[PDB]
Amino acid sequence: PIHLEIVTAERVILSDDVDMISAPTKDGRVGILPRHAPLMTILEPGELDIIKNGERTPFAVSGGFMEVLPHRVTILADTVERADEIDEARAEQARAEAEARRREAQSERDMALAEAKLRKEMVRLRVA
Amino acid sequence: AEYFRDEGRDILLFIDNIFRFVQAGSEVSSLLGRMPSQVGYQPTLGTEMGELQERITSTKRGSITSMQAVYVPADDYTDPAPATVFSHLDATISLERSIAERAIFPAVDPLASTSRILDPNIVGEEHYRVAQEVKRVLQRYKDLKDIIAILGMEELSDEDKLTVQRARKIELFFSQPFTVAQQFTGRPGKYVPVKKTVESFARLLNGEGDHIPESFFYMQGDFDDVLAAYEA
Amino acid sequence: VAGKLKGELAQFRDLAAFAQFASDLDATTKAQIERGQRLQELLKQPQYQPLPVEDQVAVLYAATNNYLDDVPVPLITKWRDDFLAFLRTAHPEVRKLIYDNRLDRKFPTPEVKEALEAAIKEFKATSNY
Amino acid sequence: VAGKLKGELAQFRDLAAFAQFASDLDATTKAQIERGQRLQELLKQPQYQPLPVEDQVAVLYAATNNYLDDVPVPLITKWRDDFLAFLRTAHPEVRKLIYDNRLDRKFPTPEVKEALEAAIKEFKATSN
Amino acid sequence: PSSREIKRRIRSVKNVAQITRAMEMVSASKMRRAQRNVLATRPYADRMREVMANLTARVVGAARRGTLLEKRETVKSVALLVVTPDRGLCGSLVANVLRRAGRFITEQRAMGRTVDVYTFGRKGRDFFLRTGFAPAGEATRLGDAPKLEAILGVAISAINGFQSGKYDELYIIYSEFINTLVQRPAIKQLLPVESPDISTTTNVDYTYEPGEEEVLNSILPRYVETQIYQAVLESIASEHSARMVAMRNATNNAKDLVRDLTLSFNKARQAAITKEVSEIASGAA
Repeated sequence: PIHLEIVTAERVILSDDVDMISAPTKDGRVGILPRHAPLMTILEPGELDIIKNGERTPFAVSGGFMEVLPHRVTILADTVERADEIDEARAEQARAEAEARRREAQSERDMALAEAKLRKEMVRLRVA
Repeated sequence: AEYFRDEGRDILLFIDNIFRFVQAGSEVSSLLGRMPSQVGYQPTLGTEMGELQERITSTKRGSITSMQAVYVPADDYTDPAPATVFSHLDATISLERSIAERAIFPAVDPLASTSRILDPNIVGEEHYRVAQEVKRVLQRYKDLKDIIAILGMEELSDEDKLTVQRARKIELFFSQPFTVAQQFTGRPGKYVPVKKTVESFARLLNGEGDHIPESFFYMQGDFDDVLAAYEA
Repeated sequence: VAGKLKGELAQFRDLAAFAQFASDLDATTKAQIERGQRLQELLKQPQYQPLPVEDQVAVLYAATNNYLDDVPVPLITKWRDDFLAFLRTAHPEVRKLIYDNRLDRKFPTPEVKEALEAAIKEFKATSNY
Repeated sequence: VAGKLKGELAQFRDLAAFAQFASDLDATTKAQIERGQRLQELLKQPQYQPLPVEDQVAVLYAATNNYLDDVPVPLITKWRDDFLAFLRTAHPEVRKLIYDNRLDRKFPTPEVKEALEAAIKEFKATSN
Repeated sequence: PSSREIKRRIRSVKNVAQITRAMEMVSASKMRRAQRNVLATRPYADRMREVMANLTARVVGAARRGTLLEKRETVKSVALLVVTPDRGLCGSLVANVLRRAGRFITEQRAMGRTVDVYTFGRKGRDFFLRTGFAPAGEATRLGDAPKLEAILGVAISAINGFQSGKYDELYIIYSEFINTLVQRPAIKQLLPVESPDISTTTNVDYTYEPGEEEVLNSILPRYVETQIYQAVLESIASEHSARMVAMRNATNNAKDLVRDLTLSFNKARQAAITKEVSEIASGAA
């Protein structure tokens, strides 16, 4: 029952309440319980585990930090990989997620805006 | 119409597409062999338009007031035909297709429609003030149409969202039940006096009726009528 | 049937400048765009091929209802031709029913509505595009 | 000699639309716009100074064969004037040779090709 | 001015007005998603803001105030970061930041500090190459929604210069998003700072597990990267807003030009009729 927040530089991953966290701190793996003493650690490439009513969600973390206040836990992990929620099999959000941020963002749109530059530029001299 | 005007009565003369009268005059002049004026118009364009539209005057005995439809050739207003028509005009009403697409039968475009008599020295200071304020708020709404379409309602700031809402309510307020369309629409027509219109629009602009939504203004008459409709 | 068609075509025309920017658009704006493209391709017609009134109303009811969305834009004309062939051969009864009550003030009310819906569903099930 | 002139000038006129606005064009387009400007500055002839056929042939051969690429645009007219002074004084024989066999089916014969590229190279080495 | 050339001009400008209208509407759509990314990154950047305040308050001794946070004396070399849109048509936004960055170098060179530049985006990269200040490190072709990994190619190089003593100070120039209509250029200091104002600095004593110095020496490189990433994302949002304003002005100018051209075309249309009605009438007699 501690306000855990796996926050990444791109987006917030979790903000729920969690029983226990198997934090892989640089000095050594540490567990966190709802009333953990104040703490501030450094993570290393490994797997970070969350216990939610007996359910273990192994978010792979290649590095990051961690601030463990008595009431809330923050994980400013730089990157997350494995995730029982999606992982490799059943992973859907990540699937075509790039296109979800490409066809209307990068892919196509880069050309889409280039077409606007083209057809506008070519008619710019034609009106002169 | 002049027989009835000679009896002191007030006559409305409706001329449909006065431009067709101009074109008929041009064709007659070409047939007679006269030289063609600018844009192949009759040389006597001014005199022909003055023989007409000069008997439409307000005399001591009576008055003839005319509301004439005008076709603008190729939408060219400088065109000497609409130019000579405009030289003899006092009020312009611009019915708009977009306004009529929404179910507002009196689809008069307030911005495009003007009138010479709308000055303080005749219609009174209050009428001029309320008309100018309505024009200003509707012009602001027209300017902000593109902002609303592109960015949305949220980005538009305060003290202007109120103006946009008031402009929408006031353009829905121009709807008015017609005493000739009560059979088709099942709504009795309402005759709104000019003073009642002025006071109702002033009381709509000053802040009253702001809580009332855009509805209850649609096909209504005076502001007291919309208040009663809101209460019921 | 044609009121919705006219409205949707007008909406598509008002957004003709965004057609090449279809990727970066709102979902409703996109949907309007491919609906307009489908309708415009439907209006395309060959020469010396006049469609009787029942076929026109059936096809435009199919298009106005969200029934041709799955069909790709370049295949709309083929879909329409095949649907008329289907109604002419497999389902003469629905065509006769549409033609018989084309004058009803509330045309969609009669059972003709369900008959036509069943015909569209059967055709879309049998054929693939 | 003038076929390449006409083609390059036409393509430069076509690409002037991109030249007016775009500054991210590749080195190929930049060099091609530069060549178009070279040719246009070459055509800038003063008044009452006609150029005989051999002189125009020599200048156009020098320009269309990349011998003029390193010359900056503002000095191309002066370069042409100096080159004509060179041929009129240093090598009258190359002008006589060019004018003598200007009617042969294949004008760029190795004979005319030499003693002309040599003259251009000598002029380039001596000045600038 | 022959009533047919003007028709060509009207058609051309109308095409521009349609294209420029389309570019404005995507710029708003791009700006909306650009605002969301800045908002999404806000909790991550905000989280280290108080962590900096909580940590730097504990570490106050000048002897232990080394590495990135070391406020060096007698500054000699200064490096700056500039972020610019990859594509033009943004309006005065690109010129504003280059004027800001261009004028900023003047004071630094006036006080005697040599200056080096790192550029984000092709607009900034090309301007400094032409001027002469060749950028030490550049990062172009950044998408509308870049990830923090993209800026590591430059942020790491900038920080490694500070640790080695090559750069005595670091700055960033980015387009601040004051409003959807105004995007003023902004200058920010990158050198690690003491407790930003006050953020839970009191009643705090984190038992830093790997060591107080170890945490500080590893969180400062990440904090400055977050500041650069936050500036890049804010600049991207400001770029699309600036493009939206420029296209809206261009569309308004295009529509005004069409009205002017249509007014001129109508005069040429009437004059053509008068000319014909004069020759035919003269030819009749």
